Amino acid sequence: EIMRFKKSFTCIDMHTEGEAARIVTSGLPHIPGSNMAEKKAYLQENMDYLRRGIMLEPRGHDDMFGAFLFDPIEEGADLGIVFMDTGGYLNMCGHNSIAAVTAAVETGIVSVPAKATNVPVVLDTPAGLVRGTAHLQSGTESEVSNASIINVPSFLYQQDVVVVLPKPYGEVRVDIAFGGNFFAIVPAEQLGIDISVQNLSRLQEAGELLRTEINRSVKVQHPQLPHINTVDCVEIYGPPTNPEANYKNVVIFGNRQADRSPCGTGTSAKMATLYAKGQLRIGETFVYESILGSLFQGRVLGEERIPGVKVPVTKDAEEGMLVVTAEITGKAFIMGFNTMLFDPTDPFKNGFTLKQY
Amino acid sequence: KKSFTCIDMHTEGEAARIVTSGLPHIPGSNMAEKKAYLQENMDYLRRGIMLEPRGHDDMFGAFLFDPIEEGADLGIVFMDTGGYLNMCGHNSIAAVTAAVETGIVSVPAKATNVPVVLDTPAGLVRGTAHLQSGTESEVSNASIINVPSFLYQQDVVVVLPKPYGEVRVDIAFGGNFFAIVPAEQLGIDISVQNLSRLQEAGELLRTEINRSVKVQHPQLPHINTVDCVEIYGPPTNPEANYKNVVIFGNRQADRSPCGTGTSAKMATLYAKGQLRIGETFVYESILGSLFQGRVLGEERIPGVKVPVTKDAEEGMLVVTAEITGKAFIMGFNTMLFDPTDPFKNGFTLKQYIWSS
Ligand SMILES: *[C@H](C(=O)O)[C@@H]1CCCC1=O
Ligand SMILES: *[C@H](C(=O)O)[C@@H]1CCCC1=O
Repeated sequence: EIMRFKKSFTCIDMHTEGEAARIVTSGLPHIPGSNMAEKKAYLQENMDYLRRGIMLEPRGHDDMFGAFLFDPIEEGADLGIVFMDTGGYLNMCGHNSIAAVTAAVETGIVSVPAKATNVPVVLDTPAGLVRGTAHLQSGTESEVSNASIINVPSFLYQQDVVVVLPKPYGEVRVDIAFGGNFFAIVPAEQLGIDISVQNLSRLQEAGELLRTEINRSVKVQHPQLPHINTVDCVEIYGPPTNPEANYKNVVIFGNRQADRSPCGTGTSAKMATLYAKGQLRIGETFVYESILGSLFQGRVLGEERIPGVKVPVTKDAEEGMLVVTAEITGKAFIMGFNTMLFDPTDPFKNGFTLKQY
Repeated sequence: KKSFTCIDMHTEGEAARIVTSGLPHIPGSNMAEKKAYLQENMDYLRRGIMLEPRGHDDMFGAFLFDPIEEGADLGIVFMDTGGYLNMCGHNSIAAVTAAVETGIVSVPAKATNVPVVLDTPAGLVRGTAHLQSGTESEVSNASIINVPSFLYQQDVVVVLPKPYGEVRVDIAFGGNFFAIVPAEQLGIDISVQNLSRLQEAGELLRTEINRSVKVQHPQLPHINTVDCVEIYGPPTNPEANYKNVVIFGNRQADRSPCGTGTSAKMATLYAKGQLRIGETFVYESILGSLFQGRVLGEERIPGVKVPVTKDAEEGMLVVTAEITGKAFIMGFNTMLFDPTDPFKNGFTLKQYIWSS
């Protein structure tokens, strides 16, 4: 029995509008690193089989997502966190950050002061500090109605980038923007495919293509964060189905996996792009719809121009790059408490996938 | 604010989410009625536990109940993402295993084998947990004696659209109905890379089959369609006799060798004199896992026949087949359902692919 639970992990399984967040709360040994990005590096280089065992079949599946919690390192942070999926490790994730804020408060990782209606929860992520706020349900001790995250600085990186793709797509114009991860943002109409669950496979294909061509043709580099230097996601957007939504989108990333949520980092990136182009005013509410009909809300809270520091879109005529502080709001639920087990003789203790390449 | 406890298992990669507590009270005077009740009035329980976000498109599981049938230790109803089912070889092995490892049935002092009898919608499934050398209750592997199995109809030729054309299958029962077909007949080599193609070929073949042949379980009217296609070929593992993948539901492949598929395969071979009683048959999966099997005996059912029963036989030939495999516990889970959670009953993004 003592030997059964050797190398086990404990998780709070959650979801944010259908998208998994497997939040691993214990089981890791000490992981060397002086910051969250280094701990993530250590995991990827030395312990990547853990991610595979926790994320993939049979304990997960090809669209599972999660995170390891750590003690916070940065000043003012409550919780350290490293995100993972079926392909690798993202520097940030909006839906998991929303889930983490929700879990922190619902399970007592962070104390709720008496008679409080909002509880802050600051996450120390590999992308930087993410300031969360849990909004409590009126008349409960610590039930969370929904959660806000103030993202790391977001920005438009390169505008009107043409990408050459095989038929039936061809030339597609995209923007490249940072919202925690680098996205390539492309309207669906430029792919010939409208956004629906029926067309998902065509979309997943279209966005694995587009993303490879991008990382071939276009070098990106976060100007304040050396370690962030590829386009991890493709955000395909179109007209809203929901009347409350400005737009619908699906984000394709990793092993051509599709995000079920409206995507928080993606929403930050979209809003930074709209804002840079004068199509969104500061404080205005922006609503993004998912493929499942769920909504995230967002607003741009502040702008800054960073002197002497430039990205491709920054004009010759301008001093510094424009960045924005974007808030994203959504709702997460606890769906289970799990103790995941790994028998040394389990031939699938490190998981498996039947997905091609 | 509902709450279920589960022992999450897998049998050589194939899920078995065994629900041990928290289910509502479900009527029925036998296990088939209990399953009928579940499917007509409580399908939301299955959907919540099997589908995303708590499960996924290839999740599989079972609800434990008090046994009803005399001699049984556990009542059980199986299910997957497509519906509730009557029998499941891999989940039976997992259930036997969990039953002994978590102390649902007793271990006699100094025993090396523990019987666990399951009361399923398809009848009694007599299982045995084989214990590891000197442990309180660590399970080495488990055997199940399937419900009676048989060849049903033989060398059925099937004209499929190209590139397939002519393919010959046998049809057999192992707790579920199967169409057994050589991979070679389809022109596809069995591998992970070819899974998509094998899943299509399974659908196409299955369709033409149910179109061109009606089938009937001559002891129960209702069980009357071929849902599963067992595609087999040369083994990769030298211990194995053959390799196979079972295609079922909606372009779903079984990750395990498939217990009921294995029983059906053995009934087939036996009827063709290709397998002896007591001989050990080893069947490999697409992931390289093995189940072992042995025909324990045969029987004739006087009066009763099926298309293969030759004129003069008086009764169809059935066999009793035993299947053995290993299941692992991969989690102790407590599944939660907020009444305000819009996905409390889960969702799937998987489409039925259809033309016109
Ligand atoms: C969505 C999000 O940030 O919520 C992103 C797209 C893929 C996973 C993500 O981090
Ligand atoms: C395999 C088995 O009996 O283990 C069956 C084929 C389809 C689903 C099953 O359970």
